[PDB]
Amino acid sequence: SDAPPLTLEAIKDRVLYVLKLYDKIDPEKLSVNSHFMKDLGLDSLDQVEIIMAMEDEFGFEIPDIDAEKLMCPQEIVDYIADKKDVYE
Amino acid sequence: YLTGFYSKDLIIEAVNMSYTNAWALLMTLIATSLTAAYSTRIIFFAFLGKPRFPP
Amino acid sequence: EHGHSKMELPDYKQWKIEGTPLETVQEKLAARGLRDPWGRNEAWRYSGGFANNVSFVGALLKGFKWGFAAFVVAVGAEYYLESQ
Amino acid sequence: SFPKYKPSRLATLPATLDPAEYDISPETRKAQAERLAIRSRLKREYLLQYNDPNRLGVIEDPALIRWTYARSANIYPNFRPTPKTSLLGALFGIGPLFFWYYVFKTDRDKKEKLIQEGKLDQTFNISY
Amino acid sequence: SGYTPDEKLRLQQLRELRRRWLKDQELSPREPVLPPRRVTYRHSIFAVTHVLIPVWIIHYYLKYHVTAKPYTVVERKPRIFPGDTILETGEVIPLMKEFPDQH
Amino acid sequence: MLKIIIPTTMLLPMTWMSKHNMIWINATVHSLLISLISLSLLNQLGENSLNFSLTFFSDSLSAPLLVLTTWLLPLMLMASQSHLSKETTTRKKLYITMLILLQLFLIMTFTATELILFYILFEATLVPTLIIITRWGNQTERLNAGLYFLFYTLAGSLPLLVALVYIQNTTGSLNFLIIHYWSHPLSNSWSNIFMWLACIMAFMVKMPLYGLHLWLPKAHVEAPIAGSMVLAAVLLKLGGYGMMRITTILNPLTNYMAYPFLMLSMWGMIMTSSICLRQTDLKSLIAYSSVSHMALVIVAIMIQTPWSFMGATALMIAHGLTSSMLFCLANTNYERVHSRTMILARGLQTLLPLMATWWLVASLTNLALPPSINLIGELFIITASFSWSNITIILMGMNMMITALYSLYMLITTQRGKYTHHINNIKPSFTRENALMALHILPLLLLTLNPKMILGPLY
Amino acid sequence: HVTKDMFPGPYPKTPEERAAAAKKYNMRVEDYEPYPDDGMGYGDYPKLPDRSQQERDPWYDWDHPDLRLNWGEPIHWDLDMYIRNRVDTSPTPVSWNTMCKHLFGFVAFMLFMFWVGEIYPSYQPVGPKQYPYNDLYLERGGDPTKEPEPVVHYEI
Amino acid sequence: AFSAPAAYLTHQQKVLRLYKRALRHLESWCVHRDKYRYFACLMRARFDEHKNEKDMVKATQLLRQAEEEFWYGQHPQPYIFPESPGGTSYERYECYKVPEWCLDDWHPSEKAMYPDYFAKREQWKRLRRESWEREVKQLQEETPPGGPRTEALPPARKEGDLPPLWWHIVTRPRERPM
Amino acid sequence: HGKRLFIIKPSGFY
Ligand SMILES: CCCCCCCCCCCCCCCCC[C@@H](O)O[C@H](CO[C@H](O)CCCCCCCCCCCCCCC)COP(=O)(O)OCC[N+](C)(C)C
Ligand SMILES: CCCCCCCCCCCCCCCCC[C@@H](O)O[C@H](CO[C@H](O)CCCCCCCCCCCCCCC)COP(=O)(O)OCC[N+](C)(C)C
Ligand SMILES: CCCCCCCC/C=C\CCCCCCCC(=O)O[C@H](COC(=O)CCCCCCC/C=C/CCCCCCCC)COP(=O)(O)OCCN
Ligand SMILES: CCCCCCCCCCCC(=O)SCCNC(=O)CCNC(=O)[C@H](O)C(C)(C)COP(=O)(O)O
Repeated sequence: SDAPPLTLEAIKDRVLYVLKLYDKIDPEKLSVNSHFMKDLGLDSLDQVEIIMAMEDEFGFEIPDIDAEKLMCPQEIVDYIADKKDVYE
Repeated sequence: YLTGFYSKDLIIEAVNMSYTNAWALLMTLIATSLTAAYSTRIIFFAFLGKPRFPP
Repeated sequence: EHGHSKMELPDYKQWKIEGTPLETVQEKLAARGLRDPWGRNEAWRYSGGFANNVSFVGALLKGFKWGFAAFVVAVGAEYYLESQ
Repeated sequence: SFPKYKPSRLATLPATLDPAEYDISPETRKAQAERLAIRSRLKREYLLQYNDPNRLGVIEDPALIRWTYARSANIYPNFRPTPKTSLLGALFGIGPLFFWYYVFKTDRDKKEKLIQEGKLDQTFNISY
Repeated sequence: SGYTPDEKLRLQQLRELRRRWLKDQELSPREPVLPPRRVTYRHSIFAVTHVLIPVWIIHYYLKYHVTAKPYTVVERKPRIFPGDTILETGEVIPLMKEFPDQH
Repeated sequence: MLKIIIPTTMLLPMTWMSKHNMIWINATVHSLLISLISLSLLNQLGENSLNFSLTFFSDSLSAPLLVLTTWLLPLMLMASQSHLSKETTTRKKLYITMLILLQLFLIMTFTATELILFYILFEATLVPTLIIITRWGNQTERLNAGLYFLFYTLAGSLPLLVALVYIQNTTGSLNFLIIHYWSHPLSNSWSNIFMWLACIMAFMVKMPLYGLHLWLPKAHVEAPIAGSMVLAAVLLKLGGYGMMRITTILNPLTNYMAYPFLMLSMWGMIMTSSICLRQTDLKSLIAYSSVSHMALVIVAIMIQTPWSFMGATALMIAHGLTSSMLFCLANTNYERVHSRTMILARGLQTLLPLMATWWLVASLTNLALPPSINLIGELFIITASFSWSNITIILMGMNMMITALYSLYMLITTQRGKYTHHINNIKPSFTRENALMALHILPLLLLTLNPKMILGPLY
Repeated sequence: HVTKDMFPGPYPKTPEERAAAAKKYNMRVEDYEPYPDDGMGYGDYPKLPDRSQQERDPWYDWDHPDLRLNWGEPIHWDLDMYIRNRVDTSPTPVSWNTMCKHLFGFVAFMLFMFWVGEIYPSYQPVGPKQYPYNDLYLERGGDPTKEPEPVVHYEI
Repeated sequence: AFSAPAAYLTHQQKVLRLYKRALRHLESWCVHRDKYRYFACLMRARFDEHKNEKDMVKATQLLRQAEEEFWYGQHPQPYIFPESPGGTSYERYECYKVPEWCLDDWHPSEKAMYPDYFAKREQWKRLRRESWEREVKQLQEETPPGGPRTEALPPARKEGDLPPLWWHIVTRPRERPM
Repeated sequence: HGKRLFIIKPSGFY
């Protein structure tokens, strides 16, 4: 396998990397605690597209009932860490 | 002049010149054509295009 | 001994649609009046060493040149040795 | 227009193509609420019985015991002799026996007749 | 849509407890303790205790026990061609009749 | 033979005067010692028999069954050691007394040079079994099971007594040697047909034949562990042994009187093999498997060819050992689970690996895997039935496929998969259970080296 | 530790009896439908949909994840039939009838064309092979004391 | 898996799920990235043209022919992630997950190794022993009469309190225990 | 790397 033990800061960096390449949102305004519907004015379909992008980038797929209620990068990071059992 | 040649070429040659069923002849020929086709599919889809794996 | 070296992700501003076949997609979407928000996200698949691709026939003859040179050398050596 | 998906016994109708949940009425919503309510009640009971540190055994499941009792020990007391049951019993319990008896009797009669005529070529048939 | 405040708080507390439990799963340097107690060369010994000894045993078994009984080991008779000589008798098989040889 | 019967009798005073905390040790040790003594009987000769005296004789058909009977008792004691922990000393001694009486009756039955003595002990083997089933049984259906087991057997075996006394009145002797030497053909008459039915039905009910097997699932499910093993291993072989002993006087009537029973068995093997697939219980599944195997043995005996008899004896011994092992494993699972349901406990291989190995070996042996004696008997019967008629191969192959299917279903449902979450009393397996499984399985893999010891007199 | 009332009972004609049974099986009164009162001994047991057990929601947090079951819920009469290890009724991309039609057509066409090709075989423009010694009579079966009719071969 | 479900799915949830499934199957059909992006943008365009419809009867009339069209062109062999309920490695490691309570049956000789781990284990067990007594009362006083209506559990409200029914969620074995 | 974990397994001593 030789898979490195991905950590919380690595997950956050990857999440922000994926988000900053989504040109619908400006990289400067976004923050780890920024919202999606209100702080960035993104559509529901747009949020689904972000969720699918993180799905493709991380190699594991999020169930719909849990994907439809993720609205901040911080809670996305927390969900991924809980899925992958990350200590720190 | 490879390992598969010394067997498969003789198989096809012997099959072509025996008092056998004709439908089996046609089926074998189409089968070897499709063998080449799916080998091409494997190579093209797994070694040629742009990368598609996770980052 | 494992893979612990503190890998650093590249800068996000490096990836651009320029020089990739994503221009055709962007242009045909703009002709009908839309844009692809995720265009840059996959630019890395066409940017680095992955930029150059090899055709199927060229892939098949992976070592044709070296093999042909060795074959010519061997044939010439056999010709000049057997003629004795 | 697209060709329609016709469901069968071994390929059921998908939930998305089903029309029951598109004709929504308040009583349907009430029914779904009651279903979720009883399911959550059962789940809460199970979780209360499941996380107890004092419990050191197997959580008895009334549904499993009821299913086993219905499958095994409740068949005869609810059985009644009816034309359908009687016909099915007679067929499935008698027909195969007589079918196989007829087949084997015919085969052995043919073999014995060939033996009597002597035209069987039983050479090397030492072990029997 | 989205998380309710109760859901957020419960998930946060569960995450904290889960991370504590996972961190507690780590093993310290002295955590694994084993009580000790006892009562070319590699290939050289390997070929002796794994190859040579089975050859010896099987050769003995075949030569002096299996071949003792009749017909246990039966060998296909070697092919005889025109021109060869037989060890047991010494006679020479006559050659062919000189078939016409062109090309 | 008395060198075997006398120590078995002395086991009773030995047990009854033992200390309160040492009955199991003494019983196990002396039962094992008795088994060693019984090993001497196995050296049969190609001639008639080992005619010990006017009352007991031993053949190469009786020797394997006798050795298995003497070997089973220590295993029964080790199996019963578990659930009798909270039992008073007197009741434990009574249990051991019942087991010893059962062994003594079986030992006296299997030799029994005279047919009336054979019948007397053959019915005497019914009282200790009924007491064991109806007394030390857990479920409330043990009473109905005991009634079924008693009456199904007795109704079939009562006409046998009349047939035997009639034969003695006409023939003049019931000694098996005289019966074999002075045998005369049975004419085709209604009276002779009913004599055939009376002499056969008593053994066919106990085997059991398909259609009269209703008592077996009840008796096997409701009985304690020791009763289950003694039913599946030895008590089922009484019918087949009696049938192979008594078919010597029913010729040539059998040549056409075997058709109903042959058809019933060759279809009931398929029916019970299919039944095993859809089962919510483990002990019931094993009981139906035993019914299928005994139906195959019935077919073999009714064919009446040397290969049939050899395969029948081999299958008898192999099925006895395999069914005893399977019942042992099911009991070990039930003791921890306390439910006796196949799908309630799952994924036990992750928690108990060695018991998973024992499960795999038992299932493979039940699956009739070569070169085990299970497949030896199976294949001999298959070849004999093929000689009887070329169409039997269809039924036999269908039975083989279904047998493999339900054996691997039993293995997979209980061993593979994800463990059940709400069970946290699966303690590590004791040394007693592992030793029990090892002592069950090792004799099978040892007998596969010397098949001639279990191939019967027609070897 | 289960009372007599909990156990399955005979099919009940009356609504009050029906209501009691539906409550016993932990399901809604109008969601409960017993098997028809035929000779077969189903009695008072709900006729759950024949929907399989592989296609239950795979993301729900079941009490038994492998079987996809919840503790206490009514159990299908044929659960051992549908355990994801056996027959499953998952909807398929192509309709069942068209699947059967296509498969049967392909197999029947293949068999018919194999028979047709057997009727019209394929060979080469050659005569039968010739073997020297009376068609190798001695090497095939033997019988040397019979002096078979000698077959001679035509040089061409 | 984590979140408790609702009694029903709203129209918005159905539309979002259909959108996700359609995009996934379109990606499966269009192997390459540029083609996938082009046709995904086209599908988004054809998906948002009825975004602002007001009446619900016509919206429910839609999303039915949409589902039929999806079922007709669903790529009968879609792409499934390896850990998904259809993937190649769905339950690969489910045979390595040994429950925590098994450690209570270890022999003392086996427990002699790893002493610190077992000390922390006893601490966790004591914590659970007190927390359960608090949680049962908290849940009893918090639930409405007549039984719970949804399977959502409340968080901890006091200071020393812990979330009800936490032991078997916190002590999951691992994602890849071995 | 010092990231050794504890492997929960049943008692293999017996
Ligand atoms: C290197 C050697 C390898 C082979 C070793 C083989 C050892 C075999 C030991 C096992 C023997 C099995 C028991 C056999 C019993 C059947 C025979 C027995 O009934 O014979 C009796 C005789 O039995 C012996 O006297 C006693 C043997 C009993 C003990 C066997 C050895 C092992 C016993 C172990 C017991 C426990 C040991 C201590 C544990 C703490 C009576 O004989 P009898 O009918 O008059 O003979 C008439 C013919 N005569 C006149 C020619 C004699
Ligand atoms: C249910 C679970 C299994 C239980 C056991 C099943 C096995 C019992 C079946 C009995 C075996 C066969 C019985 C009779 C066999 C003789 C052959 C006879 O049946 O065939 C014809 C006989 O014709 C008629 O069958 C006459 C008998 C008819 C009356 C018998 C009852 C038939 C149906 C009853 C079935 C009930 C079985 C279970 C009872 C509880 C041939 O006519 P014929 O050549 O001239 O006479 C031959 C005899 N001779 C030569 C001595 C003169
Ligand atoms: C699990 C339940 C099984 C029940 C088994 C019961 C059926 C057993 C078969 C019949 C038993 C009775 C047979 C009688 C005992 C044999 C004695 C004998 O052979 O003597 C005959 C006598 O034969 C008889 O008397 C038979 C009469 C039968 C009366 C009782 C009938 C019982 C039921 C009959 C049908 C059962 C058959 C199938 C049973 C299948 C199992 C249910 C010779 O008569 P003689 O006087 O010597 O004449 C010579 C001068 N010509
Ligand atoms: C290869 C497979 C091809 C499959 C093709 C599938 C069919 C494609 C065409 C589908 C047709 C439709 O759009 S069916 C149209 C269904 N009806 C409506 O959309 C009315 C109002 N829509 C909403 O309110 C939603 O929430 C929304 C605003 C979209 C998002 O809201 P968010 O703000 O919360 O993101």
